[PDB]
Amino acid sequence: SGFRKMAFPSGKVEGCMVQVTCGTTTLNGLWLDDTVYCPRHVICTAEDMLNPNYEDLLIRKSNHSFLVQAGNVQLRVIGHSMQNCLLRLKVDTSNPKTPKYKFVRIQPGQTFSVLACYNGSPSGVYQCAMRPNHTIKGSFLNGSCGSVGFNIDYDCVSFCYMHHMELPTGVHAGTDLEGKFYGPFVDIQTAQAAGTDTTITLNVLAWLYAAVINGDRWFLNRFTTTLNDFNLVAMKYNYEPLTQDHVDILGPLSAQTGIAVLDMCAALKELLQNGMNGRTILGSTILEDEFTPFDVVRQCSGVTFQ
Amino acid sequence: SGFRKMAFPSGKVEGCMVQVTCGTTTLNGLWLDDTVYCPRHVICTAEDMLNPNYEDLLIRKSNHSFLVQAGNVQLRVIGHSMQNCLLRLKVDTSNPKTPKYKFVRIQPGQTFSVLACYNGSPSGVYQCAMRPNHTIKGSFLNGSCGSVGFNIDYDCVSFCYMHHMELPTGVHAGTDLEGKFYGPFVDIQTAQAAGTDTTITLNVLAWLYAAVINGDRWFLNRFTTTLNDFNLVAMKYNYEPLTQDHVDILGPLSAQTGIAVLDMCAALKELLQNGMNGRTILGSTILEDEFTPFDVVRQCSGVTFQ
Ligand SMILES: O=C[C@H](Cc1cnc[nH]1)NC[C@@H]1C[C@H]2CCCC[C@@H]2CN1C(=O)c1ccc(Br)cc1
Ligand SMILES: O=C[C@H](Cc1cnc[nH]1)NC[C@@H]1C[C@H]2CCCC[C@@H]2CN1C(=O)c1ccc(Br)cc1
Repeated sequence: SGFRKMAFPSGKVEGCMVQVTCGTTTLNGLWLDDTVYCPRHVICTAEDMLNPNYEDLLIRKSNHSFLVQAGNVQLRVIGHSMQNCLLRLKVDTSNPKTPKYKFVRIQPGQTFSVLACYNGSPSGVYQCAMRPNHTIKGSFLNGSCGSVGFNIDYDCVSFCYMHHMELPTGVHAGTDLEGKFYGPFVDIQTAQAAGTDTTITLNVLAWLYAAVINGDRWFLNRFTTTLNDFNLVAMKYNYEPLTQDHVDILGPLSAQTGIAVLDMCAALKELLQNGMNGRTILGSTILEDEFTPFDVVRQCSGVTFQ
Repeated sequence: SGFRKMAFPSGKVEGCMVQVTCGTTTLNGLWLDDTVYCPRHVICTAEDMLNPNYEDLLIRKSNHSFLVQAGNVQLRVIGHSMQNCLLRLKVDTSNPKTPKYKFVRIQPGQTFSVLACYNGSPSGVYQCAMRPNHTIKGSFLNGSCGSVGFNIDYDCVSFCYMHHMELPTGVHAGTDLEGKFYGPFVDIQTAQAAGTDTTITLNVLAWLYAAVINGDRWFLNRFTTTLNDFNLVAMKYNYEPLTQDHVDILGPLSAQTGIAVLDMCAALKELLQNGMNGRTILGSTILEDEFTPFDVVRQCSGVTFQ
């Protein structure tokens, strides 16, 4: 019992973290097999990053330019290409740690685990969600670039994020491990803003189900809604419309509580229109959206305590 | 920027996690050197556990009774003994992933990372606090026994907790790695309650400092307080007495933000009295007491925004 945002255990990813230096700039890299990936902006000076031409800047650098450290040990760089925003550095040694893995591009509303690093040295692990505006509300300082986000299924790590930058709001942006940004964001030090964000409805519902399972039933009503009419309402309040797939993903929490998905939708519609005063849910005034249907199912499982 | 619950990288601990079976019971063990530690209650049948004498239960058993596995591999047990709550099973192999480690008894108010496992397999890591009433608000399911709690400094893992049971209220109880329970609990399947909990005042103040460091200030005021008039308010809201030793500890954060400890108490005293007016601090609507000063310093920048 008990509800906690959890991170996947970070050990398999820790064995791939390395340090990468080009000039006076150091940041982290991900060493899989005989390749190290890092953000390409590592090759930029303060003047370059304003308006960089990365093919131009890359053609200047040589394998030497890059110092790659795995602990104390030095790693000869024997090659360099560039994929989108990322550098692919071939190195003289193949990482004996490297885990069964894959690169997956995460979807808005999904969660993952971030291993915050500094100077190739892991500092901590935290939970996260990809926002619908394609940023994350992470925790990162200068030096964090190249830190990665991931999920583990079985023994296989699905890498989904590499950190590149902080926006002026104080949120974070980066890429998938094929270097293609989440969002409109570019790797240039220039005013860029987070777009208007949306609440993740799927996760708010899962939370309402957690709340019911977690000893609470005050929000619930007998009012009837269609998916359509719920969705019109969700949007005027900046909630994600609920898709058909979302209805399905909530199926198990519906069976467990016997509150039909649409009825929980009618619950949430009442909360958006009327507010929730002076009432709390799971001890929170506001609605939580970064806890997933999956998280709620796992933690509750498996008996009906009642 | 940002602020998050944030656990230590779990890798060093993941390489010590094993499975211990006695009869039809499976739980987790901690493998250091030649030694595996798990909860002693692994011996117990259903009848035994209501009113169990553990010295007798153990005297009947042999090294053969206990199956320990590390991954696929079997580890032969060649010794066994009871230290307090936990068994020490000696095995014919020395864990080559053994990290520099030590064993510490954690003090109410401090935090640690929990590496939740099932069948010797790590599934999640999250941060917890030892509550003043000596019970942790964790997230554990059946099978999670033997999962441990820990902090890391440099190389060294300080293990502070091993999980034994969930109380009726849904909170969790366990021991240290000497096997002495935290709190008044015993290892028998009977309902046990904890004492009345208290909010950790030192931690709330560190968390308020964290908010300010991240640029959030609405709750500050020009007021100040005496320490004593502040403590007079703590007691009303069931917060813990603040002491001068506790005040000293906030000295670094006070300097960084330029907000005197006694002024932050005024801020808090106002919050407790007037509430929040549907506002949030670091995205929470409730005053957060499971971040230590150390937790704040480690994760926040050493310079303030503005
Ligand atoms: O790890 C790097 C950080 C990550 C971070 C910091 N806080 C949260 N996350 N990001 C580096 C930033 C942004 C990046 C944007 C694209 C072009 C290159 C810049 C480069 N950065 C520097 O601040 C920057 C780098 C070098 C000089 Br000399 C002057 C300025
Ligand atoms: O992993 C173990 C769990 C941990 C947990 C479960 N939910 C959250 N955390 N705790 C084991 C419990 C409590 C323990 C108390 C001391 C004596 C032995 C019991 C044994 N347990 C069983 O429920 C129990 C086990 C076997 C039989 Br057959 C009947 C009852």
